[PDB]
Amino acid sequence: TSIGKIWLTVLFIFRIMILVVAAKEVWGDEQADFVCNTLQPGCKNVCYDHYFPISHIRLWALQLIFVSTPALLVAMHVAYRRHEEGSLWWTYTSSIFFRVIFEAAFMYVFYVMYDGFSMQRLVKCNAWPCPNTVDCFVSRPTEKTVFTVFMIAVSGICILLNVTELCYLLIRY
Amino acid sequence: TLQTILGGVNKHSTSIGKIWLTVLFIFRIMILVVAAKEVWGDEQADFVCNTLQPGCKNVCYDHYFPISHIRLWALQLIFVSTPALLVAMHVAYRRHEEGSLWWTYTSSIFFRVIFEAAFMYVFYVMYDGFSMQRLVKCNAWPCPNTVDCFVSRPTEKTVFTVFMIAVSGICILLNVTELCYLLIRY
Repeated sequence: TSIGKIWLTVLFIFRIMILVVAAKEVWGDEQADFVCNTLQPGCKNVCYDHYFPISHIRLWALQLIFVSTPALLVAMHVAYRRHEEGSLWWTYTSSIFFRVIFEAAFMYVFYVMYDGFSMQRLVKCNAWPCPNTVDCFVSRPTEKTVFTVFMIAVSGICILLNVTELCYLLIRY
Repeated sequence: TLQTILGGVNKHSTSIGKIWLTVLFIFRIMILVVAAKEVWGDEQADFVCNTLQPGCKNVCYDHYFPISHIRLWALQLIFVSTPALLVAMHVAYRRHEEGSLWWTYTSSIFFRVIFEAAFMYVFYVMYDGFSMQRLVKCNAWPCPNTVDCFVSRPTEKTVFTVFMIAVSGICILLNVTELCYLLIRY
């Protein structure tokens, strides 16, 4: 279909380019420029690890890998089978079903792990060994927000494109 | 081996689009990667503020550079290049299988004008002109009353800012003339 042939794969390269040429160096000094107002040794390590259990760019790297395997699998699978309708139709509809699942799953993780799509300048931390409560300051909170909003919006569009192609087939029956 | 990638998009082009638009495109790409990248390398490492307050440097840098210049140019290049990529993908595949091509083409050059005009507008409003300053005064929390902070390489960043803006302004003028020739023919 026009949407599947063009728009899906165009937006996919769109996400890859944003990740590799632009975003990857916004997050370069994420822990080098974390600053905490304390004299306690080790407070910076625990407080950074508490508020960033996994970095944003590495979630996107994982997400891109997962949503590309169903495309990569269906190509290899048919090639081997043809080396030696319902089957091909079943594989196609299933493949676009998994892609919707993966995109939905990862957008969910972003929301609940990071409490929204906006990054704060100041984080308050009280995990051991830090004393009562310590102020720590994030590096480049505004730029990281801009790319987060960009990446989420593109993913949301990809979900909408997939469901239309899915609806396009079920009505065809 | 980007010759084969460009060669396909080199065709399916008009007189000045086949030559002038594309050469200016590699012109901007080369400057971004070859030269301008090593200028903005230490934008935060060499930001210096005259204070003893922890965390004042982070908020002051983030307040005056909400998004770096190079990553605005990186985004701008990606956006204006997609209409070319779509035209090559959409048309060639159907050519494998006048007005339709005319409608798609004149539409594509309409989006390229919009993106470049939009991004130039952002540069003006966000950074208040095209000249970067040596000194910035910052009073966001947690900084005490008002703090002096100093920018790294202000003069070299101004030169490349002017250079990229001027080239973008030319690309707009080339696109507008391309529109006129197609429009006058009707």
